[PDB]
Amino acid sequence: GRRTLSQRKGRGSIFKSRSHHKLGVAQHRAIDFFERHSTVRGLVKSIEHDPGRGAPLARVVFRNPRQYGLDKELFICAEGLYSGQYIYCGSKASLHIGNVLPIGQCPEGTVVCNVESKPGDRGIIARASGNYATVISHNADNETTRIRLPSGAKKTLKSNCRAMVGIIAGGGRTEKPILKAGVAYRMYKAKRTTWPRVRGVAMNPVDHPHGGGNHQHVGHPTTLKRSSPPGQKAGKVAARRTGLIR
RNA sequence: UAGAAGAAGUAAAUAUGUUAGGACCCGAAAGAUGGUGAACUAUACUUGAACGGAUUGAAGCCGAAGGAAACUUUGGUGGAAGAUUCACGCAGUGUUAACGUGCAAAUUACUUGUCAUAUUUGAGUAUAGGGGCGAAAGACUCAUCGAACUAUCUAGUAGCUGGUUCCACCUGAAUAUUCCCUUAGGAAGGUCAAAGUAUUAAUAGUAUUGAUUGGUAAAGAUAAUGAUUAGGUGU
RNA sequence: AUAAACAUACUUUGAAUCGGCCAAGUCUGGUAAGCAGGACUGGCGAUGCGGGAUGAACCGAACGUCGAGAUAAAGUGCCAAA
RNA sequence: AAAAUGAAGACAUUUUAACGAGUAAGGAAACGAAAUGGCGUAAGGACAACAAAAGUAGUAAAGAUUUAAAGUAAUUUAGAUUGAAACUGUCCUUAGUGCAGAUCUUGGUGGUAGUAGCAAAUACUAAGAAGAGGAAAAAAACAUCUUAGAACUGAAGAGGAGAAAGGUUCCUAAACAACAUUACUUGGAUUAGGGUGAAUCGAUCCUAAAUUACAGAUGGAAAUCCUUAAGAAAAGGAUUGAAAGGGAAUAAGAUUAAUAGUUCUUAAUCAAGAGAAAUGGUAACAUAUCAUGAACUUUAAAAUGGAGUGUGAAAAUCUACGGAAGAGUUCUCUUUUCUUCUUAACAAAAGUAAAUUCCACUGAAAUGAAUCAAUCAGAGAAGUGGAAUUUAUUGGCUUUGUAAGAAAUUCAAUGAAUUGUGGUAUUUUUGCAGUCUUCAUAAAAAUUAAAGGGAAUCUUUUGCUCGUACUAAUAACCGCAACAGGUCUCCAAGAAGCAAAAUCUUUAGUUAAAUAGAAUAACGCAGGUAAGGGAAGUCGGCAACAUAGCUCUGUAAGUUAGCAAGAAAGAGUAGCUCUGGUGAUUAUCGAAUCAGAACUUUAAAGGUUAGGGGAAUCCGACUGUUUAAUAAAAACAUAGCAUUCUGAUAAAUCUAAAAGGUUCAUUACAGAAUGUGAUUUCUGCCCAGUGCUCUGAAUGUCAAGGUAAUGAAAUUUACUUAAGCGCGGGUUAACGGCGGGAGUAUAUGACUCUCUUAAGGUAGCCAAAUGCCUCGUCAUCUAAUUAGUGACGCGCAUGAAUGGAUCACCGUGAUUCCCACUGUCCCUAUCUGCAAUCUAGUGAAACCACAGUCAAGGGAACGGGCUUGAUUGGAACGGCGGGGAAAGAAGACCCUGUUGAGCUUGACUCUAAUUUAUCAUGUGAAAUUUUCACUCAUUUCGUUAAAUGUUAAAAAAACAUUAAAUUGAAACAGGCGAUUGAAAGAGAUAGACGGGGAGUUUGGCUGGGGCGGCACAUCUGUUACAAGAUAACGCAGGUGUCCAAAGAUGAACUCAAUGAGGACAGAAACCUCAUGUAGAAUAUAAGGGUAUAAGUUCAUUUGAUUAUUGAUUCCAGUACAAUCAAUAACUCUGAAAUGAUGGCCUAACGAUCCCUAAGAUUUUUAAUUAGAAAGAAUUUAAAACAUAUUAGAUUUAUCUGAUGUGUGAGAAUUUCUAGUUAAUCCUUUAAUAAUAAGGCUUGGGGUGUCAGAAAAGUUACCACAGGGAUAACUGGCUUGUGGCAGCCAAGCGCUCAUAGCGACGUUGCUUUUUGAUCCUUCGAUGUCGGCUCUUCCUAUCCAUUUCAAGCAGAAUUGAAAAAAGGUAUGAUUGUUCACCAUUUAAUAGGGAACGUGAGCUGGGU
RNA sequence: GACCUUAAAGGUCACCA
Repeated sequence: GRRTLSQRKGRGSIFKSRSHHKLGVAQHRAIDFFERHSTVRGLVKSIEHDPGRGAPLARVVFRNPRQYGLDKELFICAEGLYSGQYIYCGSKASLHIGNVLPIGQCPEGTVVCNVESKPGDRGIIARASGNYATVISHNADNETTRIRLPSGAKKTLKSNCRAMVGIIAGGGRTEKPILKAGVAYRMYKAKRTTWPRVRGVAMNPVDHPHGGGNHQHVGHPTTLKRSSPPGQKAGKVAARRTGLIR
C-alpha cells in the first residue's frame, strides 16, 4: 500500500500553518512582582481581527513597572471590552470584566477565560470564541481550586493561576450555516491544508484501508483499538459506543 | 556378504565422461545497493499581473392612496447573487469530420461548453521513490509510473524459443520397465557406437519325436450357477 | 533334422531416446469420426527407386559408379515403351 | 576377412571372396601389413641447390580477375592480365582455426522509384536595373532591387517595445561549394571587419515564503537537528533569498551603416563632503536655511483586499467659430475633400477650480441639511467668514521661465513665413468621495520625519564595479527543423453597433512565407443548391436544414414562493419629407434619445453578428473537479446531517536518534479520524457471530524473573508473579442480518394451527441503471410497439445515513414522444476552390525466400510452384479493393512454467509502532513488600533568569527616564522562579498485540482449464487375446480394520434344506427318524480352499518368543513390505507320528535426520595368597621440593635465603595351574571417580501427494519465457441432433389400404442447427449484425408447359419438365431469429473463410 | 447435469471465452 493522508500530515510540507498575517501570540504578560503583589493598569488601545481565529484580539499597553517605556501586550478580547478601557492585572485587581486575577481570588461561580493550566504559563484553557470556564470550589489547605472546563471536564489547578474575567468575544460563530463550498474554502485561509476531504471508500486499496471493491463500502468494523499503528488507525478510535445518541 | 591365499602401483602429457565456476552463443518479467531529478505535471506558501458590453433586479430608502391599529396596495430609487449571457482567452461535447510513413510521437476545421472569487496566470519557494502529491482517474512525479531515471551486484537464473561453421568412409537407434512436487524435465534400465579381450561346460525368434502346462475360439443349456418360450403326464 | 569360426562369450567407457504415427481375415468405449485406448507383427519416422495420374505409411523392392541381358508390382487405342 | 610377401618399392603392397541405403549418435592423434582416410586458416621449433654461398623473390612477392589441369570430394596446381615487396613446400607443436541462417553485430547496396509527394496562412502583374542565369517553332512558369497597379494583417495586428531563453543570430562589404523538399544575384547560410559608452535605468542595498554557518545536541557511520534556544558567541541577535515587492536623484532635440532616459547641445536634480536660544493668527494654522536641541521613549510614513456608483483633471477621437500653407477632384457639380498648426524634465505664481476634513460667530422642532444612492445634527446641524490636504513636478487647470533659437507644414536659392479661442459629446488613464462584502480583514525590513525630555554651550570637489548589440517568435526561445503545437507583459485610429463581437479601412508591416505551368476524367477534402414528399434512412434526426436583433402585446402546469420565463404565441421594423417631449444660461446655446404623421418602393433585423420549441421518465441537489494521449460522466468535491477520541506533559503523526518536527502564532464555537451527500418527510427490528469498550470480577489459564528443597554440583522439582485471553455488561448514523408449512368466508384468505430464529425485511418503492422466468399481466402512445409512460406485485436477488421516498431550479449526462425544418431517404443531379491526371525542376518510405493466369485432385484435411486438364504476345498508363490465409507487433484471450509483480486476508514465518512485568541503589520514616513525607537527580515550563524565602519598617484613551538633598532606593540565605518527582521517560530481557509493513507458497492426473472425481498407496472378478507382461476419467465392487481368541494343538461331531412323526404348539419355539457333495459356515469385497475338516462343541495352552543363515514375489534383480526353507535354544498340545516363528489364501500400509524405549553381565583383566617353569635387566654433566637444621624479619590463612638426606637414580620380569578380592558393552582425546552426554543393535512416534516440502486468495491495471503438446472462429472426418426423402401397409378418408395421409417397423441423403475430436494456425488468418454488390444450388414461392383429385364453375391440393427472369415497404429489438400492419403475380429456402471491416458502421459482444 | 440433505422434495454450483 501507500502512505495515507494522515501519515503525510505529520511531516508538515504543504500542511504547515498558513500563519503569515497573524497578529502574534495571544497570552497574559509575564508574571512579576507587580502582578504577584500589586496591580498593573493597562489601556486597551484597539481591538483587532486576528486571521485564522474567530475571536478578536486587544492591543493592550501596560507601561513598564520597572523600566522606562511601554509594554505592548496582545490579549484575547473578552466580550464587552471597548477601546480606551482600563484593565488591571494583579492579585489585588477588582472583579470586573476584562481584569486579570489569580484564580484563587475569584468567588466560587465566577466565569473566567484564558486560564493558565500551570502558574505563569500565560493562558491555556477557554480561549475559543464564546467559551469560558467556571470556578467550582476552593481548597485553601493545598492552595488548589476546581474549575469546570468548557468540555465539561473538571480540572484542579493551583490557586495562584491567572485568568481573565468574562467571556471570550465573538460567540455564536458556528451557528451561522456555511452555504457554499467556496465559503468553506475561504475559512481555511489562515489555517492548515485540510478542507476538501475525499472519503476513504472512494480511494483505492493502496491509498486507504477503506479503499473498497465492486461496491463502495468499508468491509470491516470502523471501530479500532488505540494501539493500532499509524497507517491502519482510520475511523473511530477506542470507541466506547457508536450510533445515534439518545 | 570385506579381506589374505609367493605384493602392483605410481608419475606426467593428451582424449572421453561426471562436477563447479559466465561455462556452446544470445534472450526475461523481476530483486538488492548507491545516487539524479518538481525546466513537464500535482499540491501548498510569498510577491506581482489580468474583469469590457448587455439581461434579471434582493435587502435598504422615498412619494401617493387606504387603515383605530397592525399594516397593506401602488410608482420609483438601489444594485446583491459562488445569478443569466456576449467578447479577449481557455477547454475538448460531437462530426466517432480532416490527418493518420501527419503541420503535430495527440495537431487542424466547424459545432459545443466555458470565459473573476472553489477565477486565470508569471517568478520565487517547499514536498522525492514502499517516497511525494492526488476535489480520487492508480491519476501525476521531464514523451518513462499498479512503484521514475541512472549506475553497480550482472555475462542475474531459465526444465523454455532461436542459432551452432570442412570432405570421404564404416557401424547405426528410441517411445518398454522402476522412482521423482513427476506429466514440455531427470536418474536406474533397454536399444546403439567405440575401445579391449577369451580357444570357447561359450549357438539358435526353426522344424521333428517324447512327456507336459493352460481354459481362449468353439460347445452346453433339468451337466452345476444364472436368463428365457411353450407342450405333454401325475397329485 | 537344419543352420552356425569375420561362430561364440563377452568386459569397460559412453552418445542419442523414451511427444510418436499407419496398416490389419484384431479388441474395448462411443451413433460415429482422418475419434480415444490396447494384444501380435510389418512399416513410416530415419527411405530414396519402379507402379497406383497426384499421396509418410498401399504393391514390388531397399541404393558405391557404370554396360549388357533376363525380370517384379503392373500394363499393351493416343498422351505412353509394349 | 584370410592367405603370400615385406627395409622402403608405392598407388597405404599382391591375390581371392563377401559386402556398400540411412535421421539422432559414434568412430581424438600415433601404431608395416598400420584400432577409419584426408583438405584448409594462422602462429612456434626444425628441414628445403650436400662439392665452402644451399627453398622462391624488382628477369616481379603477397593479393585480385579469369582460363585450363589433378582430385569422388574438401581443395590443390599452372597460364594470362592487374599488382610492386615480401613469401612458399614437408614434419612435429599450438590455437581467438572453416558459416547461409541466430528479428544475429557492424558497414555498404538494390527493387519499390523518377513512384508517393514538394496543395492550410486570399496574390500577384507591367516597365527598368544587376547578373552567366527567359531562352522560344509559347520552353505559357523567371529569384533580388526601384517605380506603378492590385492586395492582405486590420490596430486584444502579420505594428512599435520588454522579462525568460538563445548568444553574435546585430551592421556593412566580398562571395553562392553546401543548406532554407524548384531555383536564388536573397538569407537568421560562407568569409572578413565593425558594433553594446549611465552619479540619475537596473544589479549592488532591504527583507517575504524560505535557506545556510561556528559552538551545542544526536548518530556505529556518513551525516542529521537547532537559527537564538542550549553559548563567557551573535544595544540585541548570524548567512543567503525578488533585474515584477520596498528604493536618494534627468529631461527635450540632434547624432550612427548599428548604441543611446548611457553619446553631443541645452537645461536640471541627488548624496557625501569643503569654504538661556524667533515671530504672527481667537482658532484651525502660517512664516527665500533661519529662529540651538544629546541620551532615552513614543507616533507616523515606507505599508496594504475586492465590487459597484458618482465625479475632478489630462490625453485620444469627434465637433463649433476663425483662419494661414500645401495637396486631391473639376466639363457634371463641389465657397469643396485631406494634411500641418507641437512642446519636456525642473521651477514660478497673473487668473481661476472640484471634493473632503477642521476653526470662529450663532444655537435648529413648525425639525431641518443633503446624495445617483446614502448619510448627518444640542458630544452641535443649516448660514456667514476662514484654515488645511488631495487632484500623474514645484501648487490641480489655463498661463509663465526652459522656449523657439527646437520641432512640424510650406517657399526661394543657406535664407524666409505662420503656430487663436471653445464644447451641458464618447473612450482611455489617473485621483477623490462616500456605499456594499467576508467564520476572507487582505506583508516585513532597510530608510525617513515628527514629538515628549532638557544634555552641552551661496561657491566648489567627487560620484567606483557589473549589464546595455539583436530576436522576443507562422524563421533568432522549447518541441531532432524556417515544425499550423507551446511561451509572461506595455502602448492601441475610423466606420457600424449595446458591444475590445463579425466585416471594411487609415499609421506601421508585408505580397514571401515546405515549387510551378497545362488540361478541366473518375474517386476524393472543403464550401453549396435542388422539383414533389418530409425521418419512410438510421442503433439513434448522426450530419445538415430550421429559430436568431430590438419594441409592443402575451405567457401555463409545477414550485423550496426565490423561479419556471427570453416560457409558449402574435404583431411592428425600409427610404424620404416633417411634427412633438426630455435642458443650460439668462433672447442665445446644446445632447443624443423617445413618440407620432403623410408620401414612395423591389413591403424593409438578417451583408455580417444572431435562442429551435414543447410533453415526460432516470441519475446527480446546485456553482465546481476529473483518467496530459480512446471514458467528462450517474464518478470526485460540496454545503447540510451524524459518529469517535483528546484538557494540551494530550490526540493524530514524521524521524535511526535527538534540549528533534507538523496541525499548534493553536486550546473543546478547538485539534485529529470517519460515513452520508442540498431542502422536505423519515430513519424500523436485531448485541447471537466478529469488532470496539467497561467506571468491572477474581484466584480458570498465562513469560522472563523471585523464593525454597534434594544433590558433590550442573541439573531437577515445588510455590508465587503482569498484561492478554476466558468469565459478566454496554454498543449497530460499528462490520453486518432481518424465516418456513398447512387448514379456512364461484376465487382470494381477514381468521386459525404448527415448525424456530439474535431479529424474522418495518414505513415505503418496483419487471426500476436493481425481475431469471420475461418480449411478465392490464391500460396508453402507433396502422403496426422486445421501445416509452401509468398501474399490479410471494420482489431469482428492492428497502431505510451501504441511507428509503420525494424533484422544484440546474446538466456539452441517459431515455421516449410531438411541432417546425430539411438530400438522412425515395433517387440522385449539378456548381466552385484545392488536389488527383500530364509536364520542367526536386524527390523519399513501409515491405521484399523466389515469384506472380485458372479448375479439380492429393497434401499438414483452403496451392503461385506438385499431378491432370483449361489456356497464355513482349512492355505497361489511369483506376480498383477479390486475392497475395498483404503490412504493422516473439497473441493482450486460453493453457503450460515448480517465472513474476500490484492488492487482500487469523495463508505460513517474521517486523516497526502500541502495550505489560522485572533490572538498572536519592533521603527519612511507618504497615504488612505496601503506604507515606521530602528534594537531590529527572521531566514539563517563564522571563530583560527583574523583589523567591525569612526577619525588619473600576469616573478621565494624558505625563512618568538621564534624581535633588553611602543613604535616599532596609538586611541576610550558599535555591533564577515555578512544576513533576523517585514515579514517569530512554536502555536490556520476557509475554500480548500488530497486513501498518517485509519474505514466500497456493500438489498432480485431466478428451482445454475450472467445478466434479481419484483411475495418486492399494485387493478381487472382467475387458484380456488358454505362458509372462498388459490401456482408457472401461465395467461390478473393496482397504486404512477386526481378533486372549476369531492364534496353537488334541478329541468328538456334521452342515443348509426336505419329508414323516410328537400336549398346549399354529407357517415359525423344543424332541426323534430318514434323505442330505456342502446347495451351510469359515470377521470382511470378490474369487479360490475346506466334510472322521480349514465348519460346530469341548479341553489344555501362549510359538502372536530369542538368536543365525539361504532363497522367492514387486524388482533397477535397490529399499520397505510380503512369501518360504533350514539351524541353535526354551516351550505348548498330543499316547504318538507330527503340528506350532499369528489369523485358510490373495489388500489391511511407511525412508534420511530428530525424539523415545529395550539389550549388550555366558566373558576378559588387574591385585594378593599356594605350587611349578623359563628370566641381565645398558653404562657417567640433574632439577621438583616431602621435608629436618640454621641465618634473618613478622604477626598474619605469616613469610623469606642457605646449609642437609633420601626421593630417583639405572653399570627384577613375565607365564602357568588352584584360590580369594575387585572390576567388566565402547567414548568424552593428561589420569580416575557418581551425574550427564554421545556411540552399537532392535522396536515405536510419519509423512494418505502413501520412495516421504512445512504453505491461502485475487488481478477486468497486470507482466515475461513459451504452446497450435491446449480451449474460444473458419476449414477437414462423423451426423447423434437439426433438415429433407424414400420401402411395407394397421388403419383414417360416409363404402374405399395407397384422391390425400399413412401407425408398428425399416432404408437413406445433406451440411443450411448444435454437438463430438483437436489435424492446420498462439514471432496474430481482424471475432456478430446491418448497409452495398456479384455469382452459384434446387429440396420452386410467382410466371410458362403438362398429369392427377373425393377437379361441375371459381378457389384449391398432390406431382413432372424447368433455375433464363422476379421475389417488396414499415412499427419494436444491436440482434440472426420472432411478432404485428400493409402491398404484391410472389413477397421461397440456402452456399460462397457461418461471402463481403487497407468496402462502410461500431448498435452488441 | 454435478454435490448435499430430507421422507419424490428441496438447497448450492452450471465459470473464462
